[PDB]
Amino acid sequence: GTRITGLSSYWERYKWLSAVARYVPAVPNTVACQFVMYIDTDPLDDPSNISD
Amino acid sequence: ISRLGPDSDFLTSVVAKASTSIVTPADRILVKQPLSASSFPGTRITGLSSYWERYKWLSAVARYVPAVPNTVACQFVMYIDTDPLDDPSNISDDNQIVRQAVSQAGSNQFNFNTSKTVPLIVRADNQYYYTGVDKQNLRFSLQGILYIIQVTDLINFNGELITQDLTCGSLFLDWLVNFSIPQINPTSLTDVRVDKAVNFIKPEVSGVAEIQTVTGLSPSTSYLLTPAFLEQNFQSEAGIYILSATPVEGEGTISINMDPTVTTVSGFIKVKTDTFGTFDLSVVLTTASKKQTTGFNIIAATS
Amino acid sequence: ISRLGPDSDFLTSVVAKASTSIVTPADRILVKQPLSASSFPGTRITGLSSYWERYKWLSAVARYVPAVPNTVACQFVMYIDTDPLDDPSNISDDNQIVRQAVSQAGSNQFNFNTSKTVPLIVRADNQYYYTGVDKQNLRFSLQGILYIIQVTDLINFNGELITQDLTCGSLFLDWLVNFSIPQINPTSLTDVRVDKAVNFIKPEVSGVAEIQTVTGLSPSTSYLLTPAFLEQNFQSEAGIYILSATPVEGEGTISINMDPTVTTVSGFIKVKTDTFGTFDLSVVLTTASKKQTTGFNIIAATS
Amino acid sequence: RRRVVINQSNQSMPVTSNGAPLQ
Amino acid sequence: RRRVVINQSNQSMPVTSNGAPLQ
Ligand SMILES: [Ca+2]
Ligand SMILES: [Ca+2]
Ligand SMILES: [Ca+2]
Ligand SMILES: [Ca+2]
Ligand SMILES: [Ca+2]
Repeated sequence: GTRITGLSSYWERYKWLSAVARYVPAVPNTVACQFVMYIDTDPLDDPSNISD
Repeated sequence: ISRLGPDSDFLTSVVAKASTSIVTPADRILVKQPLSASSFPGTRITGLSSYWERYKWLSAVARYVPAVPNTVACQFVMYIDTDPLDDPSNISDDNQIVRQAVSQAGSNQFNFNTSKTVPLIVRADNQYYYTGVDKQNLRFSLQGILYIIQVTDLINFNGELITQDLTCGSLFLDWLVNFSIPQINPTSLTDVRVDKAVNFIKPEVSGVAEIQTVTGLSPSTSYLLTPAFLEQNFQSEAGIYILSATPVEGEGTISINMDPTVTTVSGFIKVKTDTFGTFDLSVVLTTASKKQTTGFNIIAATS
Repeated sequence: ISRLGPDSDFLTSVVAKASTSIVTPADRILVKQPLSASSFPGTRITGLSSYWERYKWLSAVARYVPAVPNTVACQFVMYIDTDPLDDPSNISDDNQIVRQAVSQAGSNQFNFNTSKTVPLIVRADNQYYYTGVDKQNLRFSLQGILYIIQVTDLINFNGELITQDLTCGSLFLDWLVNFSIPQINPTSLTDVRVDKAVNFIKPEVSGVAEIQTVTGLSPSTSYLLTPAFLEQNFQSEAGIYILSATPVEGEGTISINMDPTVTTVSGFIKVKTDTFGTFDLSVVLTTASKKQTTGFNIIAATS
Repeated sequence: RRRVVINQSNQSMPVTSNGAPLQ
Repeated sequence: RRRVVINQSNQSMPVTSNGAPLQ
């Protein structure tokens, strides 16, 4: 859907030089929950099989 | 000389307490967290701490974030007691324990709806402290003890007191350490946990082993298997429930012998999963007509 | 990047085998030891490997000491195959498997009662192999595999063939690493192990809770308790053997209920010791006149 | 006589103000 | 050879912040 995925299949390789993901909320200051956001660099480390 | 950092590590979740849970002035201490490096089991700083003898925080600024709306209100005071033996728990006055807090240098008070930090005051000299569990004297192994004191009744938006103990935020550490003397520290700082319990299969043929493949576990980690069964009438029909479980890969024999002459409920299976989080073991029953279920517990180290 | 080292570690023992145990030339491979960082559980480099994404051996020399007298002789060759998918386990010529060994760069040829070293030759480019346990492709996370090929039959003081396989030495890795991008790297490698199996006490008066203190464990380490027994007649006289063990500090129960209408062997206890390696738990029996002995395992994470 | 020594056995506590919007 | 052409087939998206008071 993005143009970058459209344009990505017209070259062989890539490398993210700068990549900062910017969370935008859509919620007021009246509900509260704590997130933690990160970019793991290994695409095969999966936290989905942790029992704790 | 092995300087590592700066990084981030989650200490604990702080649980603010209701007004009925506060009785003595000692009950205002929400967290009493030792800031030894070997005191946050499972995190990255504690895993590293078990591979050197000594350490020293060059910069240990503890960063609190809220997990609470801005419509409720309470007030905290937060400090790091550099002496690990000065204990504020025997103070009988409710205001004296919070004047004890703000008098310590490097302290901080804040509303618990915002993110504030507390730095660790360095010593005047160059002293290293030891890692590992606390053996005899706390003044060798602890550099500080983080405190958070609740000074205000926990109110809500509706003008009422919260009646339940509420988790109100989290504590993170922005740490920068030295280390020395690489070693192992014989006490393991990990904790074991019964991961899940799943029953043995019911084989159809007496005395023939059919292989039970179990899934859903973590890939390529070692597990421990001990039997556990609850409320089974083995004498509801004829025969003797004799089970024998062996892994095709690991080591051990789980034996279930429900003969009431000689009872043997013993043994343990050490086996590790494949790359897909599965393993398999040979389940065999001497009397296959006895369909009473028997389970086993999967033991695993979590951290 | 964090450059840790130089340091030492322990890989394995090596068992040189006799003439009869070598039938195929594939049998000459004594050890197939992967020299990834994350492949020696319990050591120091493996514990550190789970706290970073990537590693690279700057200088990783594996060292051998003998544990054998100077009156037996067997020539070894030792090499570190940098390709982890090159597999010498399917070569049909016994001389070709050792020509494949001595032609590897940095290989070393020694009689097995002589201490020698083998250096890992690093890549020409700059590749950071990933840490952690293995995944789909085995060329992403291993820098080398250590092999020791037995090139000559084991011999005695008089020149005759040894007829038994012999554990002969040990391998020690003297290493130097880079690391990068700190992670906690899930699916941890701490294997659990039965510490000891100690049995319950036999109290005098039924329906009474008593304190059984078990000693000689590790101080301030968390354990796990699972019930067990072996070959007991729980119907030797009147009464139903009902037992319940609860800690005074920990969490959980143990239930030994040998009621033949509903038999329950389940429950577990997570309790940690004091500074003396001791703990205590509350044992109660409904019929203490029945003296059937009952055990319980102690599950502990070894490293 | 009387002398006025500036005693230097104290420490500060500076106050900062903020405040959250509704959204 | 290798050459590094600054490709000019993109477009920006600048982020602005605000926030409403209670009154
Ligand atoms: Ca990763
Ligand atoms: Ca120590
Ligand atoms: Ca103090
Ligand atoms: Ca030590
Ligand atoms: Ca990884």
